[PDB]
Amino acid sequence: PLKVEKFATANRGNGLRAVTPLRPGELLFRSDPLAYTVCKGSRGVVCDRCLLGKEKLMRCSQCRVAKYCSAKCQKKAWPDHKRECKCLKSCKPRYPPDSVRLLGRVVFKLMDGAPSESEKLYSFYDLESNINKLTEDRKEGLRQLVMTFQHFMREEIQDASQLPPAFDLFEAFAKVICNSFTICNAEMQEVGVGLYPSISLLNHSCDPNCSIVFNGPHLLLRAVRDIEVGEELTICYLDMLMTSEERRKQLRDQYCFECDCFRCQTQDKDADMLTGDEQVWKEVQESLKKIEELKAHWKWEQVLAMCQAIISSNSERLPDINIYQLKVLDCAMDACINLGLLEEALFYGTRTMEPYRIFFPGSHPVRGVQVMKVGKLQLHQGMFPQAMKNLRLAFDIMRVTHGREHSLIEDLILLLEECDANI
Ligand SMILES: CCCOC(=O)N1CCN(C(=O)c2ccc3ccc(-c4ccc(C5(N)CC5)cc4)nc3c2)C[C@H]1C
Ligand SMILES: C[S@@+](CC[C@H](N)C(=O)[O-])C[C@H]1O[C@@H](n2cnc3c(N)ncnc32)[C@H](O)[C@@H]1O
Ligand SMILES: [Zn+2]
Ligand SMILES: [Zn+2]
Ligand SMILES: [Zn+2]
Repeated sequence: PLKVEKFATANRGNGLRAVTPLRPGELLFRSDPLAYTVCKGSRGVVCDRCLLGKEKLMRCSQCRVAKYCSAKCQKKAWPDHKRECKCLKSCKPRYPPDSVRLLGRVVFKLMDGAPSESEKLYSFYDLESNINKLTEDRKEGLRQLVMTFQHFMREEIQDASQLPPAFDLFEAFAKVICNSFTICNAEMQEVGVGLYPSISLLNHSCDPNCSIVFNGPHLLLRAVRDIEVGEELTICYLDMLMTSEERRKQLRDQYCFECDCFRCQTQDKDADMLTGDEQVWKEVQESLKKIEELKAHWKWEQVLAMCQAIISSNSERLPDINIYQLKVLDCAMDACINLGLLEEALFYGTRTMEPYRIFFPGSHPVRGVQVMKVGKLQLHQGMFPQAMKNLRLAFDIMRVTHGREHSLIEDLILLLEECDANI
């Protein structure tokens, strides 16, 4: 019995709205992908199937493109890789765009799969394509993707009857553009892209009453606010660490609407997150493009080197609430942890905390995970009372954002127990 339902909104397409009133932390919907794949950066770094990291993955000897956690995980993936394998074989060496791999998976799934649980509320067919709002520049890229797709699937897809009835690839890529989910791991790094057609009913709010979490490819939708009956459910499409001007551009370019929520109307927090000297945080914003790029490929030592040159720059420095400064910190903390530099990690981590509290209000899973990592590092260097309070704050957030159904909450429980026993 669903707590949520599909409904037609006055001015934002087809919405989700609560059938029963809801409490924060309440599980509202859960779903596996209609189709999904690994992102370009994490190819060969994570298992194609469960998206988990390992030092040595196996690989498909047919393709040699997809790689795997294990025999189990390679063989379970086979039924939805097998028509895709033939395509990237003969496309050796030219790996296709993520969106092109994703659409390939959709077409296979829609041709050869039983109807998916992912289309229960809303189907791929029903997805918004925002086509009467696309700019001529966006459309040019769309047909570039169509031809990219065509070349890419040529040995598996030749004609229209190898597709769904009246399937329009140009229309499909348009849907993909404004409905794709960036799948992130437990530690909150992007490890994939996927589609979840029922979850795509949720419209954006720059201050939402719902959130979504990824547990591998599995997505859980929870309420993060009190919700009453008939109220539309919202999620933030976007990184919390953006100014309203940055949200405006991204909402225009990717999702084709203007947002006139209260936070955009008042440039809420904009001034705070651009404190410090303009020239300085623009360099750092420029540099962050490489830094975030290196991170997308898990090149951790190269990440840390760049980050230190900013955080301990001889030249002028930025306040930690500067979002681009704050972002460097996040990248540096994650780098140290995956480099085993735990003291240096905690140091960046603890600095992020008061700014994170400000920019991730209520219960946000990015915060919960950060606070747990901070508690994790304090626990280990033996700082029990501070860690236990942090692991307790982390739990207060993640109970709302992750829940029993999410496995990371089970790990957080282990950490609470151990530190509490230590005390
Ligand atoms: C329906 C189509 C429109 O909806 C969407 O496209 N959505 C739904 C909302 N969704 C997020 O919830 C999202 C999902 C996965 C994440 C993974 C990592 C981090 C993340 C990790 C670290 C940081 C920082 N180091 C800066 C703090 C920031 C974010 N965020 C993530 C946030 C984005 C996208 C899936
Ligand atoms: C993932 S979908 C949300 C479901 C969509 N309304 C539908 O009917 O299929 C993204 C699209 O919904 C619309 N949308 C989403 N959030 C919005 C908002 N806050 N205001 C106006 N339109 C919005 C935009 O057309 C956007 O491209
Ligand atoms: Zn293969
Ligand atoms: Zn796996
Ligand atoms: Zn807004």
